Amino acid sequence: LQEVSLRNCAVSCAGEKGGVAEACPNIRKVDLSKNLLSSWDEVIHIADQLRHLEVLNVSENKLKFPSGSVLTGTLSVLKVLVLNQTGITWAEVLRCVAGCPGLEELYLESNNIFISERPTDVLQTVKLLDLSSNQLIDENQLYLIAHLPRLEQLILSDTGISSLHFPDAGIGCKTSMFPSLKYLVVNDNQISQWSFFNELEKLPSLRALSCLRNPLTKEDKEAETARLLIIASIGQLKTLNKCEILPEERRRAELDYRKAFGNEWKQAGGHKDPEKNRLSEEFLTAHPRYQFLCLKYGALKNQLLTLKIKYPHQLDQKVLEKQLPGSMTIQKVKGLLSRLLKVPVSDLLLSYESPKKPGREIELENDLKSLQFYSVENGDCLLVRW
Amino acid sequence: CLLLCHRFPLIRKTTASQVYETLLTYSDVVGADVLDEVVTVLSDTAWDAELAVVREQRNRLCDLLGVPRPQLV
Repeated sequence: LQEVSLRNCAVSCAGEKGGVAEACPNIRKVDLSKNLLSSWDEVIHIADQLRHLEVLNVSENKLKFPSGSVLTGTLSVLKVLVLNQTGITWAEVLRCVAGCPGLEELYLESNNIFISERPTDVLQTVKLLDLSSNQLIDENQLYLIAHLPRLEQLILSDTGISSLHFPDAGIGCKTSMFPSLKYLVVNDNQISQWSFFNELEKLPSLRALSCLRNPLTKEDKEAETARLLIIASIGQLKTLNKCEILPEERRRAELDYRKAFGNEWKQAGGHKDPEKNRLSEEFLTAHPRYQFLCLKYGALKNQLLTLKIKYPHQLDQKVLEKQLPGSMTIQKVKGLLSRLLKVPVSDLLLSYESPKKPGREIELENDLKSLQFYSVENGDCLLVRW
Repeated sequence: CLLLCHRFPLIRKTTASQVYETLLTYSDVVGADVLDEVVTVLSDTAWDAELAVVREQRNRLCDLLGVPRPQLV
């Protein structure tokens, strides 16, 4: 048994000292979530009894951590540790990760974590730091955890923040914070400014991205436009909204961005001459990557004819008016009249008279042509002779 | 109706114009109280435009002439 799942199985005690190591010594995954565990010493004993514990899941358990400063067990084999809906703090997290030198994934969702100090010797190998559903974590708390060299994965969502700038990074410069953050999950956020993407573009190694459910990336008619703007803002981006960004789509987004912002670039003092290019500070701060792009890509009803119908031979009929298309051929009108008057189409004579030229009658003989070729305009009349 | 929404917009426009001409020619195809709405819809529709905009209008004509709506995967 390598993968053990004991979710909602009522587990409160640990058992015998050595029974778990003797019954199933090849245990690699443990899913002891939502159990009857009311203390942390039991989980510590269970983890100590295992030697190949690679994944340990003990979320949704009401546990009380000891206040002592003694390292209660060391798990060098533990890598993935999920701790969600457990009510943990920053100090407890730092005390727990102090004994896990091989910890590579850590989940901390719905815990109300208040970051205060900077982890120095601890958290030196943790890559994923899922800090979701934490309204206490703001922008000032993400600066301290940004000095982790091994931090590569950051799932920070439903946090409430709407700005993440970088004071150590200027216009078009890379920031020292987050040296390996390549994908930060963004959802349930109230981002209503375009400076967030411009600040995230300054990351040293940013690739994937996911900005779902936001006031700027709503599921409306402006979703594609906002997606293209986000793609054109971050040049090193390779994935947006869990979707691969093709080179053609990126080129199209950048071209649309340039075409839409050329007016604002020229109104701020831009020019094709590098010696005369004097942009303002506001345009440089709002669009740091605009200079790179400028250097790369350089600097049936209307066709209707309301005409009347007359019959010189039969004056008892009324002068009716029809609306026929302009591209209608003569043969179609002849066939219409044939059935209309129950008259053979073989002996049908067609003519038109325009009010601009009174007294002149131009005949219509060729059936292969159209009404547009005979200069038939709107307001003319059709004469039917048979 | 299947040709009314073709991939080529010129074919769509030609089919619409030909259908309008045939409806103006023959009068025993559609009733008197139905032909008026058909002519009003066919005249006030730009068949050389976004297919999503045009399609919606063609489904309308089918429902106005007693024709099942043809659909694709």
